[PDB]
Formats: sequence, C-alpha cells, structure tokens
Amino acid sequence: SPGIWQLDCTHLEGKVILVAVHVASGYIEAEVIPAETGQETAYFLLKLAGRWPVKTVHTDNGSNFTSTTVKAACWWAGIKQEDGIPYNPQSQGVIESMNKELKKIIGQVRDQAEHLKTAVQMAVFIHNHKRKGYSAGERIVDIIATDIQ
Amino acid sequence: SPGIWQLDCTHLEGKVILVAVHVASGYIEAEVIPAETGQETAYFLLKLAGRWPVKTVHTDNGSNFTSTTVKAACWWAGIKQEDGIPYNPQSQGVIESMNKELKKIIGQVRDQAEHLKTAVQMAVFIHNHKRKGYSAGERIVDIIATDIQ
Ligand SMILES: O=C1C(=O)N(Cc2ccc3c(c2C(=O)O)OCCO3)c2ccc(Br)cc21
Ligand SMILES: O=C1C(=O)N(Cc2ccc3c(c2C(=O)O)OCCO3)c2ccc(Br)cc21
Ligand SMILES: O=C1C(=O)N(Cc2ccc3c(c2C(=O)O)OCCO3)c2ccc(Br)cc21
Ligand SMILES: O=C1C(=O)N(Cc2ccc3c(c2C(=O)O)OCCO3)c2ccc(Br)cc21
Repeated sequence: SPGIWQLDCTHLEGKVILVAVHVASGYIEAEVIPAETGQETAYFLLKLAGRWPVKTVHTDNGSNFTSTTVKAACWWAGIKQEDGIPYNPQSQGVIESMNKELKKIIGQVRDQAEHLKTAVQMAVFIHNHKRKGYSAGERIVDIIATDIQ
Repeated sequence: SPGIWQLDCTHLEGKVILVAVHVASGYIEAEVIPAETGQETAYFLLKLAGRWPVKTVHTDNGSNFTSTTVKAACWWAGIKQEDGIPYNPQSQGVIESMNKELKKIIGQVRDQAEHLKTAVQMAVFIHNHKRKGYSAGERIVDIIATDIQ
C-alpha cells in the first residue's frame, strides 16, 4: 500500500487535468495537458516515479492501460500497471468527490493566476497542505518512512 | 535543514535545465525550459512547494533573487527566499559536480528518448534511486519524517 497510486483524469476549461493520487494518504500530483494521450500519460508517470517510490499504478481507463507508450514507461520505471476497476464500488465516488474538491479549489484561486496550469498547481499545494490532525503531505512521508524502517 | 532547497540552472542542447536540490539529502526535481525567466522559476517553485515542505530556497542567481514574480510565488507558497552565495566555498564545486553528473546520466539515457525533457526525467529518476546504502529519495523521506515527529 505505500507504493500504490491511482491515475485520474478530469476536464476543465476545455483542457485536461491529469492527477495521480497516493491512495493511502490522499496526497496528489497533477498537470494540465491539452488532451490525455498515451505519450502524455507515460511522461507524467515517469515524472511521478522519479519523485516517489511508485510500485503500482491503477490506470484511469483502458486506453492508457493498453497504450504501448504507457506500458514502455511503466517497464522503464519499474511500475506494475494495473486496471483501475473499482472492485470496491466506493472508488467511483471517492474519485468523483476528489475531482469536485479540486475544481472547487481551482475556482477559489482561479482569479490569482492567468494560466489554468498555475491555478492547478496552487490547488495541488492547498490540497496537500490541508489539515484533516495531519495533512496529506505529512501522511505520505510518514507512510513511506515507516515502510523504509 | 529538512526544509532547505537550492536552485541550480544548467544548459544543454541550447535549452535550460532547472534543478531544485534538497540540500540535506541530494534528492532533486528538474525541468527543461526554453530559458530561465522569473515566470518559469516562479512556476517551478510553486510546483516544488506543493509536493515537498519547502521552507527556504537558496536562489541560483540575482535575477531570480530580484524577480518580482519569483518573490510573489515565494510569498504565496510560504517560502523564505535567500541568496545562494557559497559562503561555504565547497558549494560552487558541489553544484558543478552535480551538473556534471546529471549531464553524464542524461548522456547515458539520451538515445532512449526523442525529447530532452524525457531524458532529463529519466536522469532525475536514476539520480534519486541510486544507492550510495540509502538513496536520495530514501534520505529525503527519512529526514522529513524525523522532522514531523
Ligand atoms: O476529497 C478528496 C479525496 O477524497 N481525496 C482522495 C483520497 C483518497 C484516499 C484517501 C484520502 C483521500 C483524501 O481525502 O484526499 O484521504 C485519506 C487517505 O485515503 C482527495 C484528493 C485530492 C483532492 Br483536491 C480532494 C480529495
Ligand atoms: O498568480 C500567479 C501568476 O500570475 N503566475 C505567474 C505569471 C506571471 C505573469 C503571467 C502569467 C503568469 C501565470 O499565470 O502563469 O500568465 C501569463 C501572463 O503573465 C504565478 C507563478 C507562481 C505563482 Br504562486 C503564482 C503565479
Ligand atoms: O553528485 C551530486 C551531488 O553532489 N548531489 C547534490 C548533493 C548535495 C548535497 C548532498 C548530497 C548531494 C548529492 O550527492 O546528491 O548528497 C548527500 C546530501 O548532501 C547531486 C544531486 C544530483 C545529481 Br544528478 C548529482 C549530484
Ligand atoms: O523513451 C521514451 C520516449 O521515447 N517517450 C515517449 C515518447 C513517445 C513518442 C515520441 C516521443 C516521446 C518522448 O521522447 O517524449 O517524442 C516525440 C516523438 O514521439 C517516453 C515517455 C516515458 C518514458 Br520512461 C520513456 C519514454
């Protein structure tokens, strides 16, 4: 569980926000892309796995699960690519709720920046620092550190 | 010192590689940009501070130290902006040594990817996972987790 992440793709302002969620902590990383392609997904996963110990990725849809570039990047980075099928049905809803919450945050900061990509990174910042009392950033670090010991 | 980072800018293939090093661990994040402007630097710092608890950054030169956009981002993200003058002279050399090693890694993977930005991210991955036996990615997580408790 410390190495498990879920991909999520959501849409805003005619663009795509790609999100990776660290399932046990709720910590996220995100980027704005013009469209979700295998190549963009593969590059996002290489960035993520260079930053955190990514063991398994639950992919967000079958096109990315199938994509040969995604599979090349998972092989390169040592990642086990799995489906993201919500076998525990509370999954569809957790992700939907996360997308809702992110977009709400983006709307709270949207006026402070011109580019959507800046507002998305502000929202990443606010989500990961929010006290829930630990934050997601604190949880992911404690989870992986406990794992290291 | 768990919250201290150093920015570093280096050049390759007529492009700029912007690097943030977590001083205590050697862990890095990096990006390729066409040129090192305040706006790119500010955006890079926002991304970094949304992913790790960045308390202080030693900026890589006086133009970023001065940049009003950089200072706006440091204010937004709660980051103390400092100079990066090597008062400990071994700093000039440690950074030079890092740039040399990164470029070496890049040259080792350069042929596996078409875009420079992909090879840079492969090199981030190899650097942060290399055991020297803890890796930089392991050190940074242990350092911050110790700090959390
Ligand atoms: O509200 C949520 C949520 O459900 N999460 C996902 C999530 C998944 C698993 C978890 C989570 C979260 C989370 O609440 O962030 O928290 C405790 C650990 O288990 C979010 C992630 C980003 C953003 Br913006 C909002 C949210
Ligand atoms: O709000 C902004 C912002 O406007 N940018 C920088 C910026 C400066 C000038 C611009 C910008 C942006 C931007 O939104 O990226 O959009 C193009 C027009 O001119 C930020 C970078 C980091 C952080 Br925190 C906040 C911001
Ligand atoms: O060779 C180095 C180095 O000196 N570091 C920077 C650094 C700074 C401070 C440290 C470092 C390192 C490090 O070796 O990464 O190691 C232990 C903690 O103290 C590098 C970072 C990335 C890459 Br690619 C190469 C290197
Ligand atoms: O080696 C590549 C690669 O070529 N890319 C993907 C890629 C696919 C097709 C392309 C690419 C790239 C790329 O280098 O980004 O360049 C444009 C030409 O067509 C990678 C993404 C993640 C990871 Br790991 C490795 C790679």
